[PDB]
Amino acid sequence: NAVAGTIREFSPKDIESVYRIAQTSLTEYYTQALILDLHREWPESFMVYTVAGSVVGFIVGSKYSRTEARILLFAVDERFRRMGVGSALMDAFLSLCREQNMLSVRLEVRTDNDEAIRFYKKYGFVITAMLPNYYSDSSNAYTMWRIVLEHHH
Ligand SMILES: CC(=O)SCCNC(=O)CCNC(=O)[C@H](O)C(C)(C)COP(=O)(O)OP(=O)(O)OC[C@H]1O[C@@H](n2cnc3c(N)ncnc32)[C@H](O)[C@@H]1OP(=O)(O)O
Repeated sequence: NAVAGTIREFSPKDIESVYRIAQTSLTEYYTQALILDLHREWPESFMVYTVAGSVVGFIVGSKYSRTEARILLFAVDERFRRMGVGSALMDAFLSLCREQNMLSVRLEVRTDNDEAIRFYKKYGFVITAMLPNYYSDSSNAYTMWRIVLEHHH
């Protein structure tokens, strides 16, 4: 309870913060209005990790299919990386999927991006395809995937 910094849900009021983290963490470009737009489609999934009322990371998703969710933007501020924030947000994203009966979740990541590729592999994600000339700068992308449902013995 005493942990400093909790997960809340994005507000149009946080845009400059998120727009700043995305500029400085993602090679693909995202205008503020586009991010504000990605909100509208699945707002409840746009969540931020807040630390002394400063957004230090955010995730945001769409419903690709009635039951498959997709992760559109995921980023955490350099100065807070490895804090374990993005694990908060993924934990939270998955919980929300569990809640709205989304049975699996996909995403697309750059191929070169080893740092994240692991992060997701830590969370159970796996590679299913490679998307040729996917990004605007003509590099490729791995599509990663996992079921939501978990069991331990
Ligand atoms: C779909 C899209 O939008 S693409 C997403 C954009 N990709 C990015 O790189 C955005 C900027 N970077 C990130 O957001 C990083 O992936 C982060 C910040 C989420 C990872 O760090 P944080 O969220 O602050 O801490 P987090 O709890 O996520 O650490 C993740 C865990 O995965 C593993 N991990 C994280 N980074 C790495 C790495 N570079 N190499 C190997 N393993 C790693 C670690 O085991 C770590 O847990 P532990 O080190 O505490 O055991």
